[PDB]
Amino acid sequence: LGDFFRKSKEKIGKEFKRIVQRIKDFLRNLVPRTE
Amino acid sequence: SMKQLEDKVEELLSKNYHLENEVARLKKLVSKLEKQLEEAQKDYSEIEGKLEQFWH
Amino acid sequence: GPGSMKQLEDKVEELLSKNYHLENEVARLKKLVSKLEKQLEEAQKDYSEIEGKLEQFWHDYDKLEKENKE
Repeated sequence: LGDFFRKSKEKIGKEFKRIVQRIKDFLRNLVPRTE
Repeated sequence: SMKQLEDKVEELLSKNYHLENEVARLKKLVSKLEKQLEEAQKDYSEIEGKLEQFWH
Repeated sequence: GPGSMKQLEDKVEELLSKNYHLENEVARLKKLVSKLEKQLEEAQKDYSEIEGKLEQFWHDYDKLEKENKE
């Protein structure tokens, strides 16, 4: 498939960052009064 | 000349013989590279599958 | 004479036409080989860049878990 590796590199970057950000949102929600 | 045309027949027969064997080598290399690109594809999709397996 | 010379001239023309097509096929297959080699090189280069980024994240998270264990 043409541009499979380009599309998949984009998909891998978007999905991993989505996992990192949702862990970040979850942890931030555990500490409502952090500074 | 007759000798000139006989020599070019033998010359072309020899060149075409090696060109046919070169085409055979190049098509086998293309086939080898297509399989290597197919394996690289599975390695990419394997990372996608691992990232999907986080949500469930 | 002209008869035997015609058989040779025909054979040269036939072998020349096949020679030309074979040379076009060799030049076409070499371009495709170099195209596939560059695609494989770029796919392997981007894969290692993806790999290193994921390794660095795991490494940083590993030290985080160890420091937050005690």
